[PDB]
Amino acid sequence: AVPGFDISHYQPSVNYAGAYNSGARFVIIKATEGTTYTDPVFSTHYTGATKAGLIRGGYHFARPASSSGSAQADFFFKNGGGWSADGITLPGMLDMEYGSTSSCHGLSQTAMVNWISDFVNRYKTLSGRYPMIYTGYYWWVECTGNSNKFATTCPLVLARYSSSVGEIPGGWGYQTIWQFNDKYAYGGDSDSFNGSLDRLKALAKGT
Repeated sequence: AVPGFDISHYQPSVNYAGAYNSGARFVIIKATEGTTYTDPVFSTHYTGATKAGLIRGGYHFARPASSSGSAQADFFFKNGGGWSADGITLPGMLDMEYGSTSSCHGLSQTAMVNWISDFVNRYKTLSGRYPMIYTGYYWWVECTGNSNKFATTCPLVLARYSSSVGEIPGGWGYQTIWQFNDKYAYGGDSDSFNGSLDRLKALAKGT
């Protein structure tokens, strides 16, 4: 496994080099939310991560009631979700979260799958590759009907704050990344990539 973490403007200051020296090899950084919000610390975190030798990518906090998935993929891509095969860039991550007022943001399971499809496919044409999908197990089960539509295309980032990853939703074989606590020492959440640093480098390169 390879250690990493994820951060946002909730961590205004991060010791990127200390994280690397402690064993972190990647970081996932909030870029955008909905149609209108850019995380003000994105560029600070992305620059610091780069110079410290962390592999890094951005994430988009989905707000499916606010706009189409296509519109949010365009916004993400333009504001930190870009990807190239430079060797140090993760595919962008689509962050599916419980809603402000209801778990599934007022969408039916089929509407939610359609909304994610539009995000995922728009991101693919813009970047060249499918995004990662972040979810918890019960969120995916209730909000998508435990959809398997993305299981062969989008790497799974599975959140479960336990000693074990637990059941894998959606017909994915396995999670690519496990978010296993919300208490990373340098700030933000703790992540673990499933496999070795060479396998992680291959994920970033898109080989």
